[PDB]
Amino acid sequence: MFNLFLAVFPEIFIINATFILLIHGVVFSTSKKYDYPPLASNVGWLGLLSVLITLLLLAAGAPLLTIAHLFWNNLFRRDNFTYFCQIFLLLSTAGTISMCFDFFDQERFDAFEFIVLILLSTCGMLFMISAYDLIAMYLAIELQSLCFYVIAASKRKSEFSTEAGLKYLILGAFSSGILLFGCSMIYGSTGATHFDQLAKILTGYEITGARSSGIFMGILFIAVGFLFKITAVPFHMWAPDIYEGSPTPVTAFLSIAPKISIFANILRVFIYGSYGATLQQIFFFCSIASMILGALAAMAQTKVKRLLAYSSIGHVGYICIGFSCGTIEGIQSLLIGIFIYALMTMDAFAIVLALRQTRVKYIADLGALAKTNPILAITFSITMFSYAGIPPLAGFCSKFYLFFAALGCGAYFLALVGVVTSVIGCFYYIRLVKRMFFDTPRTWILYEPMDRNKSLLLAMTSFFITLFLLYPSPLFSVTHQMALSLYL
Amino acid sequence: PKVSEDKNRNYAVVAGVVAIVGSIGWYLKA
Amino acid sequence: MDLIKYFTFSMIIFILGIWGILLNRRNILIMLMSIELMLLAVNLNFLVFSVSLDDMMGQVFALLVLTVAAAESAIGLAIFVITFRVRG
Amino acid sequence: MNTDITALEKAQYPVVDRNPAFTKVVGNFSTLDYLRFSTITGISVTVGYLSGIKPGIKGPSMVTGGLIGLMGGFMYAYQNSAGRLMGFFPNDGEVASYQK
Amino acid sequence: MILSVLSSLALVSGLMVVRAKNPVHSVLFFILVFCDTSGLLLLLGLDFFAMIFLVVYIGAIAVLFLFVVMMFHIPLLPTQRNTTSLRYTVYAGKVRSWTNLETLGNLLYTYYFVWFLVSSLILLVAMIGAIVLTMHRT
Amino acid sequence: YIAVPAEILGIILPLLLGVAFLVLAERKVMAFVQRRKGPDVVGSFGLLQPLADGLKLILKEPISPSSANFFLFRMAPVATFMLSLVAWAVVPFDYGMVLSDLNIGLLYLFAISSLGVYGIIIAGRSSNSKYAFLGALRSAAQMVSYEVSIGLILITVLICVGSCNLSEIVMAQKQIWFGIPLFPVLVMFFISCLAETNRAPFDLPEAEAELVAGYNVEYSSMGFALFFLGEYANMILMSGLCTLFFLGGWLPILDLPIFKKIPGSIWFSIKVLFFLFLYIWVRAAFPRYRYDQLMGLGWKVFLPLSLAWVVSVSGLLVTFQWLP
Amino acid sequence: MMLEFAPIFIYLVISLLVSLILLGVPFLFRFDIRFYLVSILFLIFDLEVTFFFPWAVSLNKIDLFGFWSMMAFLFILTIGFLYEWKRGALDW
Amino acid sequence: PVMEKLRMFVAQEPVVAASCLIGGVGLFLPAVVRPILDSL
Ligand SMILES: CCCCC/C=C/C/C=C/C/C=C/C/C=C/CCCC(=O)O[C@H](COC(=O)CCCCCCCCCCCCCCCCC)COP(=O)(O)O[C@H]1[C@H](O)[C@H](O)[C@@H](O)[C@H](O)[C@H]1O
Ligand SMILES: CCCCCCCCCCCCCCCCCC(=O)O[C@@H](COC(=O)CCCCCCCCCCCCCCC)COP(=O)(O)OCC[N+](C)(C)C
Repeated sequence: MFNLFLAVFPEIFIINATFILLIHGVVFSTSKKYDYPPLASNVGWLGLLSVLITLLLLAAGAPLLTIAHLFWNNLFRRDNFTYFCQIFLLLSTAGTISMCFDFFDQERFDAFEFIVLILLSTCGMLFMISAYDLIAMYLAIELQSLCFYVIAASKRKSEFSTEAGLKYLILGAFSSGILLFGCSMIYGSTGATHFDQLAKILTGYEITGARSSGIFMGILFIAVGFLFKITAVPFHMWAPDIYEGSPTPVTAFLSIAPKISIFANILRVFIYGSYGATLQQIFFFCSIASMILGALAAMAQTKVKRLLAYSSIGHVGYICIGFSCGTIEGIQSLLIGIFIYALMTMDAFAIVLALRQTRVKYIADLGALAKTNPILAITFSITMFSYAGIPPLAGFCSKFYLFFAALGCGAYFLALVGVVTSVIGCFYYIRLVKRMFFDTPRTWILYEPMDRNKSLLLAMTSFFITLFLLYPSPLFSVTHQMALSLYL
Repeated sequence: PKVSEDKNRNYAVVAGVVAIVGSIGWYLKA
Repeated sequence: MDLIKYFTFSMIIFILGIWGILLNRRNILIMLMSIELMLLAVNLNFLVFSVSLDDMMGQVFALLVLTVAAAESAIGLAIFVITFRVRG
Repeated sequence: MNTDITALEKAQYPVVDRNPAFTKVVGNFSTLDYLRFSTITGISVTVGYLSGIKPGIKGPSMVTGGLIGLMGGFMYAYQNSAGRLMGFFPNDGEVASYQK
Repeated sequence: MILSVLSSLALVSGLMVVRAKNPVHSVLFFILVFCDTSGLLLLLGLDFFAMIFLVVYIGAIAVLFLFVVMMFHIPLLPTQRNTTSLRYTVYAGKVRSWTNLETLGNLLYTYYFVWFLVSSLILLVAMIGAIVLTMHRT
Repeated sequence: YIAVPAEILGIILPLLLGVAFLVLAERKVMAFVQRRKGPDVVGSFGLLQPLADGLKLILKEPISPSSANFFLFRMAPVATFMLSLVAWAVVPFDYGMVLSDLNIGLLYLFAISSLGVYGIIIAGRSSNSKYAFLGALRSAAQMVSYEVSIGLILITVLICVGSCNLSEIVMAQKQIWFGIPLFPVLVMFFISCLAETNRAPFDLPEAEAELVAGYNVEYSSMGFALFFLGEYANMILMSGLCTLFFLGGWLPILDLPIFKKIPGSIWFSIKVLFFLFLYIWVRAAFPRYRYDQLMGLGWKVFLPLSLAWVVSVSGLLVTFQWLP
Repeated sequence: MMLEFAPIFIYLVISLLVSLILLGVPFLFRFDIRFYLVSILFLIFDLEVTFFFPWAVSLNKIDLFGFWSMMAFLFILTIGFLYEWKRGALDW
Repeated sequence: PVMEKLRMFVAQEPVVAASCLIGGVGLFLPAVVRPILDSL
């Protein structure tokens, strides 16, 4: 009876710790004895400890978590792919929550509900990766969606935060409605909400032999909703505004934690529920458009957060290249690109949060940064080059293997567009470089020193980026095992 | 000048000592 | 033929909600009603499909969708009243 | 309810009490399980104390961290003990205990 | 013919929702849309959902919207000559026939109980979010 | 199938005259509690007094400019009155003395009660006043708040019987009423029905709405009286709900097979009028309750306690396998 | 089994007619947040009632599992309501 | 000891203490009494 729950401890524990943190915060934030203490950093440290403990629980249950798989079959199906995806998403969440501690006390934002909502959205993401049915898929999407709608509008003094939160709300609600309408007809035309039986009724007959106007258009609507979820061009109506308006730690959690889970979800849907080979076309054109428009639009931006938003869109296109070529190498390149992009995004947002102590807004404020803090300047330049794809760094390997996967399937146009978009993409990255090493403005902005957690995370990520090409075997082997575990 | 007199901080110190001892035993026994 | 009528009515409600949310970029109130209309149309799709196939996975998920609809409406009006406090 | 606890990937190691009761696996805790439980609880208590000095809540933070650490360490020890009895873990001790 | 007029009136109300002149009348037609929808579900044979639509949509969501608005201002061909007499009724299964409520509750809380707890977590997210944003308490 | 309208009129007209005589009973009982007689001159014992009141109200000039869109103000009384009547289409008087035989008929009652909030809201809004609308809104918030306690108590009742059908609920009370074990739950349900109709010490919202304004709004002569009629019909309905659920709906109270001459149709009416007498007694025995503490009470002493009662009933029934 | 709603429809039509004939007799002769908060709490604690309704009726069929799942649901909403209580937003 | 604080809490909040007591009874009956009567 109780031992049938050995496969859900990494989630039951995080829920219980979330409840304990919420209770402790609400009890001791209104105590007159301590005079309404600012227990946001306390709740944040306890939440980081809880995330570490549930990561330890998840890591040591590799032989476990596959028991009572018949009992849990209707609800979720977790396997080697799900195990690694969860163990990486939880690490990303831990890093994000760790690098935002100074944000709580530097600008006096002691709202512990931020941390509990991070934790609960992370629980929703952990549900999403294990989700193996349309209903659980949609519910796990909605958990993180509502958590982020609440969190984005948390800072209720700036017109950017509120308007960005409202735009995110409306766009996410429309995307969720589109996706749910898509799932409704796939249920209607076949029954069989479960993924296991959805991958068996559609494999029997190809879409070319006979045309089913329900399943095809439901699959199309599901794909459209998912592309809205990851903000893939042309479904990028407000994403730069969302990333600019939202608070910096929120945007740090976004574009890493949500995208990983949504991409795992899209992998599960694409591999099983798609046998008509009609999602190759929708991913093809949309990824090409994302590549081109991200490369051509990030060069015209003068702020920092908008540039990171458009770089995220471009990297989403680069990763989506892997969906068009459906092979083991394509999925391997996709997952490796996701991993490298997650590390580089964490490093870049650590940079942005570091200069947030003095309210950095534009790209010209970080002028002559090689004089005040040379080592931070070097770190930022290295991270920017890693974004660019320069060979002697991580990020070049991901683009390399994505191009290899694209050429493996004979999508020769994908390789050419990838090359040209990379060529333009590196240009404005180097443009960012010039204003930060070479030309010195008349007025210099002075940045106060950083704290230990952000510095440690930044140093670890910087040494990972530079020295990745020396020893990349473990990542490649993890990714090859994960790609094959979708079937066996 | 013989007792710490802070019965709350003492528990933290003994808990930290227990944590260090447990970590060492974990490293050795396993 | 009543399944066809049901599906067409729900689809027209769906496209009408899309129509409502697309036109007025500023009302911010008609958008929430249009989103509710979209959710309503999808709920009717699920329930009608469940009745036709004599399968229960349609009504369970339709009932669960109401929690999402209510939560989205609550958060939407919270953000709306926060936004309105700035102006006027 | 109909419950069937059958892992997709079978245990590579000898299995004893394929469906162990809660009381027995709690009673199967070895010295390593107690050590890891203790170190997890101690780390959690220390973090709770250290973090909650700036807000001023030094004791309540200790209690909250202690509760979190107790729950996490107990879950970890139970998982290890179960996986030992289920046969997923090296379990070289109670396989010998079973024979006698 | 009951389905046609009800669907048409619901469609008209839904159309007037999005092209309304003032938010009050928009919400008023928004209520009528769900009234007609619940009637349609009642015709479909699902009495439980038809009344949950009153309890939730025009019981709490419509009241919430109105509160906010108050302040802050292949088909088978119709030939049926020889089909109304070709209905084969299997009497087995009519004995001990459950309703729309017993059947739903049989498997909502027992087999698919994870999704139920996920919906609970969604409700908790909504409850927390409505408080963090809007507590001025000045 | 043409027999239905006769039943509809037979349910409607006695309800209206019963509302009139319930107003008369209110006046008479409050008079007797205060050592008075009340209306005695008209008729024999005041029995013709409501008729004189009605003929007087009709024979007066109607103040109906409505100072507004001319539509929403005339639809609010219609909506509240039709709702307070349609809530009566499911009550199982004795055995076949029920108009509609809904297989749920209880979630239906909850839905109908919850829908009876828009009437007062649009009455307040349509009545262009800066305080009448606000008072109507506070009253709506009060009813909305006590609806959840009503629903939890309904769930408590529904757990024991096991089926939503109202007739089966009374059928399940052959052994005992459900009022003997659930007496705290019965008190809670009485207080919630008392506070959800603004007919109690839980009254202040509307009481101050007239004190500070004097109802200097578009006050129709007897078009406004439909609110009063609907409120008293709701009084009668929520008086009968308590004797449907917690008391025996029509079963004899404490009876040996001797007093079998009388039918079950009056066993229901006697309990209904007893609960109405209790309503009048509570009104003329307690002082009014402030809205500041009204909301706090309704949210902090009834929701947690009713939830605890739900939990306890469910746990006790499950433990000993006493479920239906 | 569901023909018993046409009587409700006819009753509603006749009640509307009676309301009309009752209203026609003489003719023939600024913002508060607390309101939003109470509405939100009502919505949240009304969804739980809509979830309770299938649980109570079918509670016999499900023993010691559906009951405990509903208890977990209640515990989650009780944690939510406890956070609601201490933070304020519940008194005036 | 905890008894003084618990009793002071019960004195100040009667409804909350009563609700907790009845809920604890209703949760203790099926979690403790039920297994021991299951085994007769
Ligand atoms: C030739 C040389 C050869 C080599 C000689 C070898 C010698 C071996 C020496 C080992 C030293 C161990 C070092 C481990 C150090 C750990 C970190 C120190 C932790 C510590 O702040 O102290 C206690 C707390 O307590 C624990 O939070 C948790 C307690 C953790 C620390 C307890 C360690 C006690 C171990 C006792 C072992 C006895 C060993 C005896 C050695 C002597 C034998 C002769 C005092 O807190 P507190 O509130 O007054 O103040 C703190 C403190 O100021 C800062 O952390 C913050 O700024 C402030 O906010 C506040 O948090
Ligand atoms: C059991 C099921 C779970 C129950 C909890 C679930 C809900 C979560 C609630 C978590 C928050 C609860 C936090 C309050 C608990 C009581 C707080 C407390 O005990 O502290 C007391 C007293 O506490 C103590 O003194 C010692 C308590 C800590 C020592 C024990 C550490 C915990 C060890 C492990 C935890 C227990 C074992 C695991 C559970 C069985 C107050 O002391 P101070 O006021 O800080 O001292 C004076 C401060 N000043 C100088 C400024 C005036």
